[PDB]
Amino acid sequence: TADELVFFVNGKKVVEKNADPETTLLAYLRRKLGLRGTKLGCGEGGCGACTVMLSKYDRLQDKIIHFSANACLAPICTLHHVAVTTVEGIGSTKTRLHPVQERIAKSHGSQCGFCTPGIVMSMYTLLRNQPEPTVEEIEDAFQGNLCRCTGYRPILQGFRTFAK
Amino acid sequence: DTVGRPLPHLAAAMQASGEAVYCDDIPRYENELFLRLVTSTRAHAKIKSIDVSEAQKVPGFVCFLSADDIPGSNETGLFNDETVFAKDTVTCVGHIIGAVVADTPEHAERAAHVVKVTYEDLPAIITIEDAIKNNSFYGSELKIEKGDLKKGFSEADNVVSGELYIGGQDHFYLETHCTIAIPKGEEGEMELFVSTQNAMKTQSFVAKMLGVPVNRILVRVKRMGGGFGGKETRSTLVSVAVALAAYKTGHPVRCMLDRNEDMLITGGRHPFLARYKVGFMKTGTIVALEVDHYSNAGNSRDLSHSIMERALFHMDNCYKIPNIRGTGRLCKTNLSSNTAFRGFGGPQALFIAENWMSEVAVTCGLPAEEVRWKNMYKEGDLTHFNQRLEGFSVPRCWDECLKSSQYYARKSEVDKFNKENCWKKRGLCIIPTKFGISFTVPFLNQAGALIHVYTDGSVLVSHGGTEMGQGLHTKMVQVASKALKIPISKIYISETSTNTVPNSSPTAASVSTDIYGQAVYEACQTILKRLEPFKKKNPDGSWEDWVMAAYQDRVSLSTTGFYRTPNLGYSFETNSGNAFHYFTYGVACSEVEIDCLTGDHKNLRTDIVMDVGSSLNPAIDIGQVEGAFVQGLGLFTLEELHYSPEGSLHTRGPSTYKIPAFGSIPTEFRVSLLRDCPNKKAIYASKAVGEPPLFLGASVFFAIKDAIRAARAQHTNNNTKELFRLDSPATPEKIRNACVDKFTT
Amino acid sequence: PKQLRFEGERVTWIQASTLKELLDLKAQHPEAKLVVGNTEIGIEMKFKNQLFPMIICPAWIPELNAVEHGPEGISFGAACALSSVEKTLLEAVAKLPTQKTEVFRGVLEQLRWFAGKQVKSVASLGGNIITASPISDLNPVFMASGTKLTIVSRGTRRTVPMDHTFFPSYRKTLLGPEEILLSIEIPYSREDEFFSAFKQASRREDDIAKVTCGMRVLFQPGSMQVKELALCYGGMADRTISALKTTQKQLSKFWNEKLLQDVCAGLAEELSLSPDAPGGMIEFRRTLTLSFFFKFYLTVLKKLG
Ligand SMILES: Cc1cc2nc3c(=O)[nH]c(=O)nc-3n(C[C@H](O)[C@H](O)[C@H](O)COP(=O)(O)OP(=O)(O)OC[C@H]3O[C@@H](n4cnc5c(N)ncnc54)[C@H](O)[C@@H]3O)c2cc1C
Ligand SMILES: Nc1nc2c(c(=O)[nH]1)N[C@H]1C(S)=C(S)[C@@H](COP(=O)(O)O)O[C@H]1N2
Ligand SMILES: O=c1c(O)c(-c2ccc(O)c(O)c2)oc2cc(O)cc(O)c12
Ligand code: MOS
Ligand code: FES
Ligand code: FES
Repeated sequence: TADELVFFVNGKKVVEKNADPETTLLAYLRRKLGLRGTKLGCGEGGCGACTVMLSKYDRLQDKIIHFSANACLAPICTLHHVAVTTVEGIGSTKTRLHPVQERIAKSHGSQCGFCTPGIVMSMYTLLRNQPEPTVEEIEDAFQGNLCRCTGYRPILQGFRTFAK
Repeated sequence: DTVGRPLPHLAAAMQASGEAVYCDDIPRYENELFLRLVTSTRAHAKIKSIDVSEAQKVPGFVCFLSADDIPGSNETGLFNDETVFAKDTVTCVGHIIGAVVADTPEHAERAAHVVKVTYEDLPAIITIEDAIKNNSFYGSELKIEKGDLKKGFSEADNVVSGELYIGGQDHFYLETHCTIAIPKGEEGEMELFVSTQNAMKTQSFVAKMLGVPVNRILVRVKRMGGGFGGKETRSTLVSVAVALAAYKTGHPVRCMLDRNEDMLITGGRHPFLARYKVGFMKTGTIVALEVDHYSNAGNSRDLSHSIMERALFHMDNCYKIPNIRGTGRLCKTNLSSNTAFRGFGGPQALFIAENWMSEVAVTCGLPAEEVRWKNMYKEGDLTHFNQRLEGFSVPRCWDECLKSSQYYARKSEVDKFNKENCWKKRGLCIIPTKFGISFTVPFLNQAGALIHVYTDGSVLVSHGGTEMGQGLHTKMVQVASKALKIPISKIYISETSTNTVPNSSPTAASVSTDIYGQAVYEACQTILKRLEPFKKKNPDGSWEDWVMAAYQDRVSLSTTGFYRTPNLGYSFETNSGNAFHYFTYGVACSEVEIDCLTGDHKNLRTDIVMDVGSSLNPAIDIGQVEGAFVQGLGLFTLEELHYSPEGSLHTRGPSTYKIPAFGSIPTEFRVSLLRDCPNKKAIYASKAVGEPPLFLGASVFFAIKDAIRAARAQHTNNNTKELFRLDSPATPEKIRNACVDKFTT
Repeated sequence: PKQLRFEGERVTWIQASTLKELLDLKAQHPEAKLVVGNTEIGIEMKFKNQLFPMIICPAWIPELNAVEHGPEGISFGAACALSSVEKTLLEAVAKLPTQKTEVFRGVLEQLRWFAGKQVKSVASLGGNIITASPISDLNPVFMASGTKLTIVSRGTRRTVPMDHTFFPSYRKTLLGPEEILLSIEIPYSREDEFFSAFKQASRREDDIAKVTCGMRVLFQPGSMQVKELALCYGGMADRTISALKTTQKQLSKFWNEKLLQDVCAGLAEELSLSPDAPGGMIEFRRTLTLSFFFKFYLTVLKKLG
């Protein structure tokens, strides 16, 4: 009666045999897959704590496209044949940090740390599309990401390092 | 020795990789259930019936819980004036009536929505104005008075009088309230994982609720994704309900609030109303001041009394006022009980002070910097509460900020922009602050630590303070590393827990570094003294060899450390005794451009000079200054909570409540820490930094007022010495309407 | 690429692979909700406790994703993400004379501080349009510009410029039960045609009382004499409305201080708010309607200098 949902998370095949249409990707990542890096901060698309990168072959444009999305509003049933990247998909203190992770950490851009994965994924996405962005492109990537702790200055300053 | 070095936050790398564990990231037990609060939709009403029929049809529904389920006691809250679960009557929208427990959080959400309550509405009191009209107050009038008021006013060249309102603020910690409760099944024992700044009250309120000794309850706090005062007491609303569910079911139970529940239920900063009368000389010299403060406390006392006390202690800001009377009252209303929010009543009182100070300057037709400077305290001066200002560094901060911000040159250029532009105006203001350091309740100024050295020489530090992003654990590691004379890599802090350090004060009042720093230091000293003989026996040996020798000689490598802040004890009866240990000082200068036609504005530049003594960690301390400043900029310029007339909150998420974004911060944002200003009163000459910078946010508000003043001087009745009321927050609505023109008319 | 069916506790979701499936499904289930970005529906289900037991996701259908550059304008499939619309329009703006991109520029101004990248990469054009929030930032621009909507059901097809009649009442649009929105042609601007858009930058209520507008003026060839004038506002009623009465009066008047105060007089009466109007901020909102027009007035003169 019911079809299989197949997607990928951090390079790994996820085969959901009983997808519920109501299930969000945030719920799936956190509570089925056990990938708790992606956070719930509002559930209404306004804070970006739940930011992940989505990737797919665009039949029209021909290429693979990469973009950021709020996992709190993404129904898993929209993700058939899509590839999800989370904060744990890009680097780890157990293996090696991604440069985006190192620089936000070392630049004092993370205080309580709850917005950090979301902002990391916003910057990371930007770099997957534009490896040499401008300062303006950098500020722009974060219009969907809130931080209550840092006053934002350190985050931009650490990421400015990626421009020119 | 890293003390004074910009060591990054110890957890930042793991925070960036998503490896740092927050409460809801803890894995679930196989049998773990989920709780969701069932809450009042009425501001004031009798509960007639509760019908759970529909909830019971939801897949995975376990139970509904209410006041009848509680084994111990339904009375809770700091002053024992709250219910855990409301019984006959609700007293605010958001008031907790019960909880559903289900097998998934989605099922608990669904079941909670379908719980049907029947009410009979009773008449409600929502506004401060309503509360005053009904004499609906908690306790009696608070008052600080000094000098002769009916002498000062008799003598004053002029007076200014008026009324000012400042709206509240939601904490908007990125991680909302969260508790996991694990029932052990033996002797009422329960272990709780909680996003709270107050593991002591959590522990005590759970035990009281359950009817069980406090020694049965273990509360553990790894870290919070922000607290800001909001998890200092209101975290128990979730914790106690979760404990009850664990007790009833015998299963582990968790709850993390959705943002909308959190905004409605858990309280925010206190809104303040002030009526004031200031008397002054033609010179701008203040001769008398009378201020009556009113806070909107909501539907319980909570911390409201202490928040008003702090307001009263800061109604002077940095100004000497020979004759002064301040009063505070706490308005009892049908709103969620309001609570601690970074600043704890200080920013409200300081804002009231800068508001009339700004009106004094306009009335006398003098430059604002000149009137502020000429009224400033001097070294050795006493405050209105009769405490001496020792090491009063505002004059240095002021002078250095003026110089480095190029204030006088840019003030010229602001004036040129204003004469050359019709429908956009620039403003520029420079504001000081002082903020007193200590809990104003003397008994909270105590701190414990517990340190173990294991036989490999690694050190485990435990102290009563919690980490919420402010880098307290980092600072304690730098302290211990310096005190033990070993590198930071040998030392670890895992968590805060009631079984390692009991009876801890909430992590609050900006004093945590000072008091836990001292506790940690004393414990380290004890360790060094015990190790000293072994050092002498093996002088060219290593830390590890000394520890192992001490171990084998049966010398204990475990110790407590304790600090009690000396010489605190202010009396409202005698208007004497120190209320604070010392003060933290700062000055900010901010420039804005407003759009006269839309009420929008751009923050152009801000320069801050902050006295934090000799910083333990300049990077953390600057980070604290910038964070606090931006929270203050949000309080005064962006964030607005809005209620229906029936008292129900409209603004319940980031789409209707705007905290500062990446684009809200000043384009040029400079922060310097005052150099060569050691503080004899705290650990390693440092000073508390967490809360004192927030009010500097007001510099953006007074820059806005300055720009509105120019817009009015262009388009309305032209009196240079014309005053108008601008409440906080200065939103686009208020800014626009105040730019009276051919369109507003 | 084939049709997928997913079944949960309360909801059936069908991922439609072709236009025919979509139209067939929408005929069979007239009430079905079409989800693309889910940035509206996910909110209605979580926060308004709405239940929609039948969902059709058309995001895969090539026709709902097509970007087409024609003689009259640029046509976007209804499922095109707002970031795609933005990128296509930013590309057209950099390539075409300024006089052909006045509307594109307005759309781009509304898109600027409109959420963040995450929402804009998944929010559809058709989604913002059919949702029909009183405070939609795009509907007033589309209305003011007469952006053309291709609406399709099983068998039948039509193309209507968006006008005031398209939003009859609260959160309703003029599509029949079996119909879907297929594509949206955003027009190039004409010689002597100028366009602005503005929006309020706070807001405290869920989907009311945030002033947002599209403004369009078409002058007689080489004149300052009004031939067509359109002023559409969101945040002023239960729906996107046009100040028809006010603008009708300006037809064949000249663009002068007289035009200004008359429009500001017309706006004040036509769009007047009762003191009990949902969302409050009555004085502010009124003032913005005139202040926005005044900005448009001034910008139109500079664009004529
Ligand atoms: C945090 C955030 C910020 C936002 N800010 C703004 C803003 O500033 N200005 C603004 O205007 N909006 C704003 N929005 C709304 C956003 O623009 C809309 O939510 C989005 O365009 C809806 O598109 P969707 O694909 O996500 O719709 P969905 O949620 O998937 O569907 C929305 C509605 O459109 C219908 N629909 C979709 N496609 C068709 C079709 N082709 N034919 C017929 N009906 C169809 C659906 O049935 C449903 O009723 C914001 C939303 C979020 C979450
Ligand atoms: N990142 C961050 N900084 C913060 C807070 C927070 O929750 N997160 N709370 C503030 C408040 S309300 C206080 S009282 C102090 C408490 O910490 P301290 O005493 O260790 O400075 O930190 C402040 N700075
Ligand atoms: O955070 C604070 C707090 O909790 C309390 C308090 C008061 C009475 C109690 O019974 C209690 O448990 C706490 O006082 C304070 C006093 C301050 O000057 C500053 C603070 O930040 C607090
Ligand atoms: O004293 Mo901070 O928790 S308000
Ligand atoms: S949780 Fe806030 S945007 Fe997804
Ligand atoms: S570091 Fe705390 S919210 Fe960003």
